[PDB]
Amino acid sequence: EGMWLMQQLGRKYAQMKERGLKMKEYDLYNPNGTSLKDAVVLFDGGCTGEVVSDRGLVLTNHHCGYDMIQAHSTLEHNYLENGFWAMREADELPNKDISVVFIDKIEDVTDYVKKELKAIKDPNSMDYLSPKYLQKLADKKAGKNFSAKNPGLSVEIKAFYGGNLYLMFTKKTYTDVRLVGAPPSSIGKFGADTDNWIWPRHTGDFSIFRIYADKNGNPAPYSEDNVPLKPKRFFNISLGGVQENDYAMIMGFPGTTHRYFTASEVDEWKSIDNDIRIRMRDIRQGVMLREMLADPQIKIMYSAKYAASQNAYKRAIGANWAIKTRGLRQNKQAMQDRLIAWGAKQGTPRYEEAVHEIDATVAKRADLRRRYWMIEEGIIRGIEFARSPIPTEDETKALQASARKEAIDKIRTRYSKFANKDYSAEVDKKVAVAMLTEYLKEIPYENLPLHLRLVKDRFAGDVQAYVDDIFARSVFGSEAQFDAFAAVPSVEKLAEDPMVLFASSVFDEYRKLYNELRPYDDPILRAQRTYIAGLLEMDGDQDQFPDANLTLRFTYGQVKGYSPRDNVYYGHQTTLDGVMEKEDPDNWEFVVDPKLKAVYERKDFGRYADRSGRMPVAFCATTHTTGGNSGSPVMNANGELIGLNFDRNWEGVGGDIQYLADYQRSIIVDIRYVLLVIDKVGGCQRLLDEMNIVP
Amino acid sequence: DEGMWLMQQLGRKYAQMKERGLKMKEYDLYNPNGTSLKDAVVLFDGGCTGEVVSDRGLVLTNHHCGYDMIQAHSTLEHNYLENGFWAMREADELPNKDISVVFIDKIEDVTDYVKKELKAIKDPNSMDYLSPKYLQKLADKKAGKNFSAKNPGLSVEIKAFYGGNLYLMFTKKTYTDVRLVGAPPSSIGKFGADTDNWIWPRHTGDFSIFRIYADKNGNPAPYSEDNVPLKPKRFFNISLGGVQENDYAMIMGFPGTTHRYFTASEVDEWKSIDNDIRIRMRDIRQGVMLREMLADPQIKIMYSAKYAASQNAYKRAIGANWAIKTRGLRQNKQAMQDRLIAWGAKQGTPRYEEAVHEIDATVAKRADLRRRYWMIEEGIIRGIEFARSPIPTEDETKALQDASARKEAIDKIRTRYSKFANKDYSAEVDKKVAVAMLTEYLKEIPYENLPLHLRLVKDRFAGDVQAYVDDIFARSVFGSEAQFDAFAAVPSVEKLAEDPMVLFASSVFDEYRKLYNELRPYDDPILRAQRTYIAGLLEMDGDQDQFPDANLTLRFTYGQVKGYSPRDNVYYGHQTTLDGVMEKEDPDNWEFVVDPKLKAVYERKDFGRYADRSGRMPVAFCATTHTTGGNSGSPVMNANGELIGLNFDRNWEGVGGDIQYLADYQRSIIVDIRYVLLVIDKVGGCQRLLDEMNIVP
Ligand SMILES: Cc1nc[nH]c1CN1CCc2ccccc2C1
Ligand SMILES: Cc1nc[nH]c1CN1CCc2ccccc2C1
Ligand SMILES: [Cl-]
Ligand SMILES: [Cl-]
Ligand SMILES: [Cl-]
Repeated sequence: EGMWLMQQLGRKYAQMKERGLKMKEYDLYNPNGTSLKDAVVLFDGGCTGEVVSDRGLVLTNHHCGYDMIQAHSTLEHNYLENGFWAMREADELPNKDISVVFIDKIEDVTDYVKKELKAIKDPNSMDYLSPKYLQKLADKKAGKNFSAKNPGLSVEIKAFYGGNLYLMFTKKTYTDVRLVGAPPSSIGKFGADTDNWIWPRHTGDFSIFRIYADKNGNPAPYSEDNVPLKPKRFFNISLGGVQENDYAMIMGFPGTTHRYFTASEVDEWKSIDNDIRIRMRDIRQGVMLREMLADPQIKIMYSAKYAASQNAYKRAIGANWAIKTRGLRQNKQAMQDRLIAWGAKQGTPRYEEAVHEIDATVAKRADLRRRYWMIEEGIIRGIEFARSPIPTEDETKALQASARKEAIDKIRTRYSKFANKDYSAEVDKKVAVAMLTEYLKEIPYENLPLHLRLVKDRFAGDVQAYVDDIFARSVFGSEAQFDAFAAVPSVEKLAEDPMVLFASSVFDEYRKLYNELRPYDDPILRAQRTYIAGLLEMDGDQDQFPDANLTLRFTYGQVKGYSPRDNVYYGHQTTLDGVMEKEDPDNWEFVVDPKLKAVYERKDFGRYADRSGRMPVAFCATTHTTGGNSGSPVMNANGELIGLNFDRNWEGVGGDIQYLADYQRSIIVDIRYVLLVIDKVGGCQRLLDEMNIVP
Repeated sequence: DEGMWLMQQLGRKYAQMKERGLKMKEYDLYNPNGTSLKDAVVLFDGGCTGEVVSDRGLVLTNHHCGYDMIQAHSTLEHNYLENGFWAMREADELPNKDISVVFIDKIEDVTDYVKKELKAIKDPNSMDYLSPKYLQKLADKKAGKNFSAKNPGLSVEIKAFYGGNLYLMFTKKTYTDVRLVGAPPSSIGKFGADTDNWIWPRHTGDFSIFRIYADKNGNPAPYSEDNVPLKPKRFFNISLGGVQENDYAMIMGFPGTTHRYFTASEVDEWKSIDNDIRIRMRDIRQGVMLREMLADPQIKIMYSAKYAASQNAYKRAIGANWAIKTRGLRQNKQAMQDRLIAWGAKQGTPRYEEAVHEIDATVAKRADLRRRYWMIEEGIIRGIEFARSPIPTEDETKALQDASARKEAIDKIRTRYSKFANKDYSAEVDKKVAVAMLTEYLKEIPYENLPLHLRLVKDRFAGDVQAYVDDIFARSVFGSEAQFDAFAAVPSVEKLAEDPMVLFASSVFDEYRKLYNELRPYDDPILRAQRTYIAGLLEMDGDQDQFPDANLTLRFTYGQVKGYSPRDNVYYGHQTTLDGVMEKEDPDNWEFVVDPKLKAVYERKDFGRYADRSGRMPVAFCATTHTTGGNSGSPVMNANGELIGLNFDRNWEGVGGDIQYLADYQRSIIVDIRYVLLVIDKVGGCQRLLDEMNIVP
């Protein structure tokens, strides 16, 4: 059910031990010693990773290492499609702008922060949540020259439970993290977009890196003189596998949750955020799909844009399914009613007053928030020519010195970025006509961005004519129209350009809405501090976890499948046989690697197959995870590595507001499948040899 | 494998059935010399199966079986198709024109009689042994002079089984006054609609209720207001005990066709020609139709039924090809024929191997012709609507070329033109479909094999299919209403003889018939070799574990209530519930709308004695019985012979079951009788139907 603070391990230990945990408490998390927590890293600022050897070998997801694999790929050595397997440490590829963060120490600094906050004076100050203010307190507690006296170490204070608890983290950051291994994309991203958020899952979502450091194991930027880090702790790999009901636990960095949403915030999330994103993306994707299906060249140009739009579209459908079917609104309503009844009995009205302030703030901002989501989904991300070039103040104050050519060169660079090899003006006009037709039906004339008033005023409500006129008369409507402008440029031409005016007025409205909506965040945040304080005072902090905030957490549960719908059961484990069932040679998403297909046919599974001779691929668990948990180590009752978390099923996206015991599952790549791929596909025996594999 | 057994085979199967759970006495299920459960089974409306469930001739069958009757009685004032129908008294039950119910009164093995008559052979290659005309002459000879007049209501029929190695004579009793009694709303009767066709899990209450009427003595009689409900020889008791995983279940019914004795070469032909062509051509046709329906709401209305009709056999072919690819169907037929060949070689009889060789050689010989036939049938005959545009008859052309019968010829041509270009026909949609279909057809069929008019694509239009199709509509008398009316005002035979649409329609139908004529001779050598092939299989492995192919005759099948795993890590259980209907509810999708009375029954848990032990309301179950088309509406029985459900479908994974039964995938999809009784009771409120049934606790 929860995403627990490391401090909460003491209070959860007896429940974990009854559920199957076998390791000693301090072997998992020791606040003043070495523990398993010391083998967990925040990988590249978003993902989780884990150290799996005494030479700093790190495992994370393939989608986590995707950018590094792509940056080292060329036409001659396409690592993204073929996989990468460094046969010696010297062949491991350095990565620019990478980092791994270890959580060296964690301390409760609540009383210290609350004492410092007493000097504020202004009761409505937001300093209690300010990263700048909390950094000043972190620095004061750690000392003037902390990072100079403790190289590689840094401090950070974060707020938890809406400002009712504060923790100081002592972090050790390494920036020389080299690419060691990766399966082909056919394995690393087998399901590709079709199987995103899907269980059963057959994706070998892993990649391998290595942390390098100076001669003393201290952090150091990339240098050819750097040596592999010898860490104080690494995970042992288990080859014992998993069974239904086995205890499983994860450590990682879940990003965000909204477990303390009021019922009014759940209604707002459904009726505004989700319904608008669903409606607008369905229109956009429908036009894009029609055009991609009709022209093979349009499919090539728009495939990535279509897939990117689909990600949050699918998430919103999953979230709305939970709101409709799992009683999310009703459960938040019962939580707040129970606090209100308890507050009335204790004679303290501040809790009911805080819930009232959140409801009133939500109700007040409804029209503005609807307008913001409509323009953001409908135009800002919906229409490509909304991001067409807008001449800067220095560019207009250059066209009207011979630096007219410099301004034109900068405008041309932005025009070529907008109208690139993947941009179709015809596809964009079709998308804009459908998107604007919906936007104009939903937003009244008086709330429209200034240029969109021309649809009714100048074009007699003809959206197609308004869009045609933008491209026909704009200097960014075609290459020939831009070149005619670039030969005889004038500020008068740019100031009256229909595309520039559209882009300017839609971005003006988008910013004006953002500015009007920003003040509504603070009364909700302040009321949440009081709301969560009451929930904690009423029921305690030993069943009510703090919202995720990109900090180290543990979660535990069992390896267990679930029933998605009447008469259908999805088991706890997928197999290599399931990859072969999904093979479609003429569908790029479901192509199967020839070496992997050969391994399956010859049953060359070695020590990685289960007791029945079947090769495991992935498993699912009742652990509570979210975005940020990608690459998290999944542990046995003994703390041994049994897999890597890589996804969550769509039925569990609602889990960020309310954990769903009968539907929500973490989707995990089995460590036996990771080793089978390293061994039989990569042939990288040295990686297997440096790991500590337990029978 | 697990089969469709002849009623005669019950004796030799009984011990296996009893070990599997059967509790009833053999002769209570089927007795050739007296009343048995077989007497409560009917062939409903010439295709479906039905069952008698009361001493007043009440009959249950599927909703899709009674669909046409429910539709024929529906008006804007009383829409029975949409709202359901529930006659509150026998006098309110609606008669149906052109309906029938057939009872299988007697079944007799007449193999020796037919084989003796066949010895009067004037030609060894004679196909009389399979001729319905010849076999009817033998049935009439055995039954007697004027049997029909001496026994009003009874008729006799002889059918061939096992490719002509076994013959049975059926004495049938036919009733034609069968009245509509009850039907749930279409939202229950066809809940999944086309989306859930061939799908398990299934949540459809696929049932309808009729009543057999007869004269005062229970003898068949056409509709008359003086007709009285039939008191039957036997009826099914209804069980409210339900089903559990692994329970014994059995069915009786009329499976239509199977191909259990296909050679491996016939399996390859079915996959590589029949299925691959139907899949490829229908995917092209459906793709164009879908794009046009999605772009225009009026095109969606006009083409929805045509699109759904094309999808039925398309989905079946995909399901059939999945079994051929994954279940080793070709290999299993190959092993069957190799085993017979080895046994034939040891017996000193080469005729079995010679028969398999004749089938393979015939299949190989007809390959190019069969490919051309399926290409034109799927690609043009079915694929392009203007292929069925009007073609002036010989007498119509004669009438146009010095009498007042010219207006008569134009009125008949106009009637056919208005039927082709009806309210659901779009010439623009048809031109788009034709351009895609012809492009594929022209790529597959070389110039020398093309229908005559299609040679104009290369010869006159420089390979431009779009221009050839545009020219057909621009210049044809049937290209638009205005073009037809201009023809009808000044009609000439010269205009019709050069019409590009008439020439297209004529030449594609000419090629279709020429191909059919050249392919027909190949059927008989295969049929004759199959008689020898199946005779050998029967002599080798016995008439014990291999059943005769389905041929629309009464058969029984048995198995267990059991789910299955469709793919890695996925399990479908044996039973669906009312909770599954509620999960699928979509008010703005006509296929998944939920009846308000049914939704209220679910919310109030007003399930009475119909819910299972855990308080859940069952809807449907699946079983390992071996069924096919023709088994719609079949009674599903308990170990005690009590009615536990009605068969209504089969999962797509089991369509390969017509060639080879698939124990781990194939399942009969059955509506639970508890859900039928719940709908009659809580949705229809038709208590008199419950009261006339014999319900066992
Ligand atoms: C609940 C629902 N409504 C329309 N479609 C569906 C099923 N969706 C639900 C949302 C989703 C997201 C990612 C991947 C698959 C799916 C399946
Ligand atoms: C095996 C297969 N090949 C393409 N699609 C599929 C999946 N199934 C699943 C859906 C379905 C329903 C009825 C008939 C056939 C099928 C096809
Ligand atoms: Cl370390
Ligand atoms: Cl012989
Ligand atoms: Cl099987």
